[PDB]
Amino acid sequence: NEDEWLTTGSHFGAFKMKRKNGVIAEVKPFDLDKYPTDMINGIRGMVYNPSRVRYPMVRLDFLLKGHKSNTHQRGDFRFVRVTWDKALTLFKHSLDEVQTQYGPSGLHAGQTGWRATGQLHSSTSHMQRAVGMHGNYVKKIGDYSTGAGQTILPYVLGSTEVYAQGTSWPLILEHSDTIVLWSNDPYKNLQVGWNAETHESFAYLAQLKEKVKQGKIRVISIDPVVTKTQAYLGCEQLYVNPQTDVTLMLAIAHEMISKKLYDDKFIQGYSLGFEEFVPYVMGTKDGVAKTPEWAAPICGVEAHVIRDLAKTLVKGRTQFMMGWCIQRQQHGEQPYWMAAVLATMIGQIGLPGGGISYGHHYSSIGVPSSGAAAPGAFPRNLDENQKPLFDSSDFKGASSTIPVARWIDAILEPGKTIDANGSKVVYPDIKMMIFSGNNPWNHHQDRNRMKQAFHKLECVVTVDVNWTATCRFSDIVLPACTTYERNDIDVYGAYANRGILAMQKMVEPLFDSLSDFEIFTRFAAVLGKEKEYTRNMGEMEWLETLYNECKAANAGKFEMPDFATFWKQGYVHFGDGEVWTRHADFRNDPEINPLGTPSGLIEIFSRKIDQFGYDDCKGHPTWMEKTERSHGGPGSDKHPIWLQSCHPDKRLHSQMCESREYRETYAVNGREPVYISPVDAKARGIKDGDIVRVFNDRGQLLAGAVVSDNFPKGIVRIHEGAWYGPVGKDGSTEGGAEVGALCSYGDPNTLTLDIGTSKLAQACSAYTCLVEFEKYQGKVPKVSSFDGPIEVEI
Ligand SMILES: Nc1nc2c(c(=O)[nH]1)N[C@H]1[C@@H](S)[C@@H](S)[C@@H](COP(=O)(O)OP(=O)(O)OC[C@H]3O[C@@H](n4cnc5c(=O)[nH]c(N)nc54)[C@H](O)[C@@H]3O)O[C@H]1N2
Ligand SMILES: Nc1nc2c(c(=O)[nH]1)N[C@H]1[C@@H](S)[C@@H](S)[C@@H](COP(=O)(O)OP(=O)(O)OC[C@H]3O[C@@H](n4cnc5c(=O)[nH]c(N)nc54)[C@H](O)[C@@H]3O)O[C@H]1N2
Repeated sequence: NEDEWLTTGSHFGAFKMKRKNGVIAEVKPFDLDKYPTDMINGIRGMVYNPSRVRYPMVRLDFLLKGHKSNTHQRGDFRFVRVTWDKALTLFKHSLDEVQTQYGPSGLHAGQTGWRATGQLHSSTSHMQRAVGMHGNYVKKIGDYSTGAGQTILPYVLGSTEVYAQGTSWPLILEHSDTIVLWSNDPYKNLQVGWNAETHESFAYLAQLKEKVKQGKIRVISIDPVVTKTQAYLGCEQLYVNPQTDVTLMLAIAHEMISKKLYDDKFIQGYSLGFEEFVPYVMGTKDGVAKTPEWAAPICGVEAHVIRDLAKTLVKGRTQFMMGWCIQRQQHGEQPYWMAAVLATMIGQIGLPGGGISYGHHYSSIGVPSSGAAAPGAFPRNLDENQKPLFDSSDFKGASSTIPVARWIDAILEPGKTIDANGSKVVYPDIKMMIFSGNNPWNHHQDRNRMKQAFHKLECVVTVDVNWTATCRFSDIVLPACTTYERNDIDVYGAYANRGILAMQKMVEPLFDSLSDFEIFTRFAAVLGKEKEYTRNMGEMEWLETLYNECKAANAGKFEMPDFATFWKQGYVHFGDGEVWTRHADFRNDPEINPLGTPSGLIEIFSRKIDQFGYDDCKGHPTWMEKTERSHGGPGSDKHPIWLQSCHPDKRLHSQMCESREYRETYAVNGREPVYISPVDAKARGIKDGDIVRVFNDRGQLLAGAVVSDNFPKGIVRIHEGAWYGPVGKDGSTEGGAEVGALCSYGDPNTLTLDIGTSKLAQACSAYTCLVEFEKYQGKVPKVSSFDGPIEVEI
């Protein structure tokens, strides 16, 4: 059937779609988008796939025995189907039992993640609002991306920096001589955004490729691996041993002292503490000068190459662009801190195309905003007019808010006391947990340790669109529909604010699935508080209310038509903006425009932190050895290979791994691909296409061989997001519940360690990992990850 195209959008971009034979016929890019992503070929598979959640289900023994069931069985995949009313009655009864027997400290419902775009249907917000109307629970602070970075920068530059707007791309293209990409791959990571992604940044990357060819701009990539960006631009690379970056920075600062290359004016007028740091680099107290000769065998860079780099950074106007990966390792606050110190010693902060950036690889930061106000959202909290059924604040002496990544450690040892960014934290006694809009069995580390911690839980509830590993390890499960099976509203470009889009319903929700609004409105009915929850409005009434409010705010500078007209058009345009320079104000007059630090200047040495007395984070940057390190680091005698689980090029974390046809374009021999170097492959007799087994003293998995020159000796890669699918010793689905079971597909976190960054931020350290690998020789199993549950009938 040939009809008019409809409008919509997602984290991958804005689209245009047409329907035929009652199904979505085809996807086309939105007109204004000139650089779409290849992942546009996987969209249709996300809605029509084999891992779809058909109806509500409850785990066998839990259905039969309630909170007194055999928890050792989680993971075997056997479930029983039930009606919506029965499933909701059970859910509520469980919340009753826990508030009564234990109280608020025994429930954890605050985990967040990459939920789909949409101002009205946002899943995590609907769950928390309804559950709150029942009773309180435990919350968290932080995230898995910039955990350490966001905790340290406020002390140095006076802000988190990572999520702020930066210097405009044009100003950079016209003034920068050298652009340093340190642990940064923007060509690959710019394909997605927080809101509908405009992809504007790709036009500027194209202009950059020109400058590189003409020989007008020099780009240097400091990375242990050859990146996608380096290949696209045709620029150079500087190898560095993984995790040894800090020794290089210290050596560079040593050259600048000896041969007077640092800007003395900027230091004296814009910072504090330089004179307290010098002694360390110079070795006047500890006994060792941090010279290039010293750093060389550690970082893997020759003394003369280090001196050459130093002269280059002061030769012209230099612009630093740091990624996020480097701070996701043990002591991750150090490289971020020491970087800011180098930028200060150079003294080009505040100039167009000079200084340092921590985010030009995220949601098109660098393209100027229109200046318009964006639309509001559905509330995730109770309204001033209401109260919950219970409402107790007794946490039995424990903390009501914990560091995001310490949640497993708390289930394992309640009542323990930990240090945390200048305060004390006490772990609560958790018995029940709720998940919506996130996938814990993908994002956390150490699968086999997580299995032991789960044995101590009484109830686990999950709402998702597909049968993910998290659902596989739950007690009650509820089905939701995709954004293409409902109506919503969203802004175009998280930082651009180019306009406002319309997310129109394409087809009817499949099977027994429901929209997140519907799911929690029914729950509110059980509690007898339906109207209060919804504010007495439906889907379209809510959307119309949010548009009108946005139009009200923008009344002064932007014109907008009425809702009826807007919906028919499917889009409303805002405009372009003017260029801007990041730290120009503080530069012009630091007396008038100080920073948010305690003194108002840049702090190379902080009195505040030094006062804490922490052993693994002191008054100034230092080099400290890690627990597991390659190329001569501790532990490389038994497990020589470094494992990096860098973000995927053809997925958004775990989202899209379910798209059948599209996935089969990169899968190898049924498994997820492992990228291996020629030298290491030869030493083990491995060839392309062979099934490989990667392991260590904590876990084991299977994967497909891919030999590549982009990987140096001693390093392998397996992308984060590959679905966890364990099997027994006989290759069965059910045996997958066993502690120590082999993963038939290849999830990297099956081999990772659960450690805290340092006493300062207590964040994720996933990249500190050592392993070993061999050619798999045993009976080959079938993948259990994508085929859904075993249905048991009573
Ligand atoms: N080893 C290693 N570990 C890492 C990382 C690493 O570099 N290495 N990187 C990490 C970071 S940066 C982050 S962002 C993280 C990602 O996991 P996550 O947030 O759960 O998103 P996700 O994985 O995409 O899963 C989101 C789930 O949400 C569901 N969903 C999405 N939208 C909807 C919706 O509208 N309603 C409902 N009911 N659910 C919805 C998805 O189906 C998915 O299962 O994993 C970190 N961990
Ligand atoms: N296509 C796609 N886009 C996305 C995402 C996605 O899932 N898919 N997710 C997004 C979110 S969640 C966030 S957190 C972000 C990821 O940033 P980042 O960790 O820096 O990318 P990274 O790729 O994990 O790492 C970048 C580089 O860091 C190098 N590296 C890693 N460790 C070190 C080290 O110690 N020393 C040095 N010098 N460099 C190191 C890596 O080689 C990689 O090139 O990317 C978003 N964009």
